[PDB]
Amino acid sequence: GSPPEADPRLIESLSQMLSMGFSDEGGWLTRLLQTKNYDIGAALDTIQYSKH
Repeated sequence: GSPPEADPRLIESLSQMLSMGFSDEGGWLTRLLQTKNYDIGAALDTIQYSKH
């Protein structure tokens, strides 16, 4: 399926989480994504925007 090696999700949702200029404020990304259908939409809110 979708392996952590540049897969749609990781190349779409993860990459953007990386190449955007941010990452994981700890070690939740690996989780957030998953719990967010591999989405940055909410991934960001936690990386540096959890107050909007």
